[PDB]
Amino acid sequence: RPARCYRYQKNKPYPKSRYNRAVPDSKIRIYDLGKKKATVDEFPLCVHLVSNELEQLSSEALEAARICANKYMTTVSGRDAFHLRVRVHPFHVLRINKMLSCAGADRLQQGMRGAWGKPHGLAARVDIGQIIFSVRTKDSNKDVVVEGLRRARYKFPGQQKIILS
Amino acid sequence: APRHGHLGFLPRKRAASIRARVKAFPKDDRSKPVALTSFLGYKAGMTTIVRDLDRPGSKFHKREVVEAVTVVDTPPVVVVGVVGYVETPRGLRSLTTVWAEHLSDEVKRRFYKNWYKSKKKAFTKYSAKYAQDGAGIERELARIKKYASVVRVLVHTQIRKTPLAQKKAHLAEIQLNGGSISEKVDWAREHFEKTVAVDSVFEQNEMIDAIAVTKGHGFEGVTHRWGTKKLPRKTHRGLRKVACIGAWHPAHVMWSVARAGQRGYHSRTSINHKIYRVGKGDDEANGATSFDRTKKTITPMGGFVHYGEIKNDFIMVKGCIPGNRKRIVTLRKSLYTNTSRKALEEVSLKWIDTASKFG
Amino acid sequence: SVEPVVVIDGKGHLVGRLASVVAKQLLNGQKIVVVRAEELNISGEFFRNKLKYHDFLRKATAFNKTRGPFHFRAPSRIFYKALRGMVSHKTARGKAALERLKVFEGIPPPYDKKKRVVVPQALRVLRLKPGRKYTTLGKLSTSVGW
Amino acid sequence: EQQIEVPEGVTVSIKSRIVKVVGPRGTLTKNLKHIDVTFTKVNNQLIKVAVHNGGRKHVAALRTVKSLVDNMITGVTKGYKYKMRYVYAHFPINVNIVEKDGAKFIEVRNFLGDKKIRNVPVRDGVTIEFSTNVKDEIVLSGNSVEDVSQNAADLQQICRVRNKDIRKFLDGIYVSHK
Amino acid sequence: QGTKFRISLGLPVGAIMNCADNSGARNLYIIAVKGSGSRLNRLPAASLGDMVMATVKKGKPELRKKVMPAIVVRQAKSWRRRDGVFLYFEDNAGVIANPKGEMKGSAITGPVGKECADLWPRVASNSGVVV
RNA sequence: GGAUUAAGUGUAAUCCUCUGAAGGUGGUCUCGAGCCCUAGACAGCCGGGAUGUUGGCUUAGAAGCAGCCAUCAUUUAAAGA
RNA sequence: CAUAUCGACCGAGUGGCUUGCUACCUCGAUGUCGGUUCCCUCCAUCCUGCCCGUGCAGAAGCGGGCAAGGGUGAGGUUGUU
RNA sequence: GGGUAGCCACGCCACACGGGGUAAGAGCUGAACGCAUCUAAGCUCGAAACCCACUUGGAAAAGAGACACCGCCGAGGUCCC
Repeated sequence: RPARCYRYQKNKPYPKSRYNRAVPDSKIRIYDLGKKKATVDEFPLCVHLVSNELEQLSSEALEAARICANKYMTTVSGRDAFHLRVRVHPFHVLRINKMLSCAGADRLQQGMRGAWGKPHGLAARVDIGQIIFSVRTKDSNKDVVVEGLRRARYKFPGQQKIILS
Repeated sequence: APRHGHLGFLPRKRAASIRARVKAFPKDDRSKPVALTSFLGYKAGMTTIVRDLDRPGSKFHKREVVEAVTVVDTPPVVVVGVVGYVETPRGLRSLTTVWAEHLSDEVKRRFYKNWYKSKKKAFTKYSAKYAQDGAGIERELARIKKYASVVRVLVHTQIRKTPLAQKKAHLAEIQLNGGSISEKVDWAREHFEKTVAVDSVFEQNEMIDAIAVTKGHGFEGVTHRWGTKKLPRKTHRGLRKVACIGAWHPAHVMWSVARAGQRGYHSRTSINHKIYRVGKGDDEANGATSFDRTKKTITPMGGFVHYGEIKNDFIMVKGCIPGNRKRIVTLRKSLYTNTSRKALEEVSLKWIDTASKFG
Repeated sequence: SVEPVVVIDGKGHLVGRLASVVAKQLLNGQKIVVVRAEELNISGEFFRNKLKYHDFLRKATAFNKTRGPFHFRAPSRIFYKALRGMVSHKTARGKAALERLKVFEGIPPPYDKKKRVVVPQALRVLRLKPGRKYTTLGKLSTSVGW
Repeated sequence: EQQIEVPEGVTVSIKSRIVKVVGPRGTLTKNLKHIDVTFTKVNNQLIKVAVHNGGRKHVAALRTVKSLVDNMITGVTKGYKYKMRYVYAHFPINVNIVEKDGAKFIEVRNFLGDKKIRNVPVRDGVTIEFSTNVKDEIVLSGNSVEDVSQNAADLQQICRVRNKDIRKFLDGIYVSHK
Repeated sequence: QGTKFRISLGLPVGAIMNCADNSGARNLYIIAVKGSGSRLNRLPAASLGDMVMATVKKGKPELRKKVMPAIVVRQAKSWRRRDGVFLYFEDNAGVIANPKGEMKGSAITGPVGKECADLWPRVASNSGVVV
């Protein structure tokens, strides 16, 4: 924190586990919520979660913003309705100033060449319109799930659109 | 900071004239006018008094000492010449005068008895050229048709008997605030031919501003100008020097900040001086008192200060400022600002301290 | 007094629109005065008008010391100043037609004859659907001491 | 624009935007000048006027003008009075009116029952009647409703206190009547 | 409330004066006096009538060390009056007092001023002598 | 010619340089969407807010309105356990 | 009992007091730290004035608003900040 | 060892209120929107803050001021003592 020089893509690939080790584990609980198995897809009421932005939310971003989300999805009696889906994973690894590579801004260090930033965190990135994490059930209430994501958004760097079913 | 000293009086030059010139005058209704709204003579040093407390809500209604203070010697003073002023835009400008054929026999210096032949130095107010009326007419006509402005009178305090003073009289015009105008204009005309005293505009208990040039030395350093901090020890040995004054684009500093210059001298009024007493020197007593033509009530034995004994008309202005000092000339006023209400025609004045200054 | 050429009223009248005229005309040569400075109005108000202006709350006055600059307090100066803007006051026919213009304080104009309005720079303050609170002149310079 | 004609019983006669009203109750005047507006003239009947103008701006005005009049009409014949009671917790309040709003004039004493009286002001031509009994009613009336209004008000508000909370204490006098 | 008597400030901070009795008092030294202001080259000030905060320089008991307060009973510096002109007389003075304002020492050695009584009674009370 | 804006927003292409991101306004104009209306709407506005009965259970209480079960009947112009 | 009060995650900003960066400026030299003295300013207000809320009985508080008129120190250790 | 004058502080004296307009806020009358509404027009109050009041400076304010008297062959002024 804060996430600033973290989620703007001004770099290019990898993740690559070959290349990198010492990746921190994600603190993003399972990306399968609600009752799985049965096809939730048969449902009235629909979806949400549209990013409306560019990218790279960190696992710190998604994992408390998503279960936060689920927490107020609990209202629908624990195990009784909806499945929650998350889309993208936090693959993508980021490195931060370890003074040896270059100079100035991050992904630059001291000297020239040298320490790339040391591994510290991972974040998935997204596009202008992608569905961050969706799923629904019949209109349980007015739309508790719609209330969900109200809270879900408001912990994402992006401005997420609710998007109607 | 707070800033040292206080802007207010500015720039802080020397003082032109060693006579105060009141900027403002009381504004009045139900008034004569005085002509001599201001009237003054000047300082002798002073002792203290025991006074009955006046009329407070407070319990103290008994003897209590206040600095009966700097008794100044006044008066009588004469107003020779009421001067009209009339018409703007611009500002006030004199009209014509009046006159007086009385001429205190000493008002030559700084006045009359100038050499008949012109002198390089400008001549002061002297007159043998007289037109009492004409002046009166000029004023009256420039009343109905044009205008007029507040009228005042010349005044001159005589040194009938003061320690070390002379025929020289240094007097300045004091304004008369009557009712409409024309009523008052009449008043200043009556008190023209004639003379006055403090017991005219005045009253014990009544509050008055007092004005005069402070006594004081010439240029001094920052510390005892507006106060400034001395030190620190380095240039401690040297005179107190304030940190650099202003630094930036203007090389010079207007500053408004701590500069060496003249001090002493002044010209500043004080506000709401109470006038505890009025007085005299002639003997008057409710009961038997000393005889053999005793002297003034309040003058210390041993005289007071350099210029001693008082034996004539006095005034006591408590908590003496006086806004100047020894044998100078303060000017009285009326209390323009006022705060507390007036007290009484007289104060009890149970005791006055008479003792040689030294000792 | 000053010789008028075309004296101009300025009552309900937007100030700049007037002084953006007489400071054109002034330039050409014309001599004269606007009166009713005092009722001469600029729109938008009762706030960022009091401030960023000359009130003793505007702090325009009492702004500084030996550096200035100082502004004006009277309705005369206040939009006299406006006149200097829109003129190359410093030099040439600048401070020329500049001097040759005066604004007068006034209730109905102090000089005998009503002076002309300008090409429509009028308040039109009546059933101001387009109008809103706009009040200035004396009032700004009244909150500030005269 | 609009035209208001009324009433008989009350005259009009406005000149140079001063405006007026008549009687029998006393008359009120109101400048009513704003923007190019006619400042309504009496048209040998009743006054009502419009200025060629635009949309909303003048329109907010020459609407308001209509309401200022028509409440000047009723403020001249059958005046306007507001009426309401005083009363609260222990010990009564002393309301009484002496001439003028001035301090130690316009009423109220022991608010709760405090020392020092607090009350002002009164409007230009308003009358303050008093309680029927010891104290339990006030009548405020006057021709103009714009003086009579914030007389009864500004007499209710002169009870309002920002301290504990209104809930705990409910003193004061309110003009419930309109 | 009002002293009703003008007083010049005889002693500033760091001044050493004599307690006219507390218990184990001795000579307290002045530390800032009541709510007071300051200016450049302030020199705090104090004078008869003004409550002062102080430390016990001399002592005996473990009074010495410090804390306070005490009120200055007498001062060497002039006064004022209501009647005459007034005095300064004795040496300076001071008696420790509690926040109540009562003395924290039964007897007060030395005299006391009249309008010190007015400010605080009890102090004047166990005077022994006034005037 | 037309429309919006009431904040002096703004009168700032680009940028170290011109900030503003995830305070308020039934001032006014313009555009869209849902529902309700001449079986008469809003105000829509104005006024009113039945008996067994506090239904059974539960509970400290549970009286239309924590929760579970039931949701009948009466008197009605009408009014749900 | 979100919103008396405390208040995470995430998101948007403002300031230019700290720190870092610039290696852009100066190596024909822009005198160090701390202190002192003397002037001005900032907020985003510690007290005082006038207010709102309260988990405000009162008293004492807690939190918030307007507000910069005035006020807001003395000592022991340490060169110390 | 004592100490006059003077100069001084450690000595002594004096240093409001009140009025006007506001902020936060408390209200009045009051529509848009028949009701309600402290606000949109209007209004009554309301801060140590703002203006005045009060002290100080100030005809070089270039619109460079006003008044009275004296004076142009002598009014006054400089030098002198």
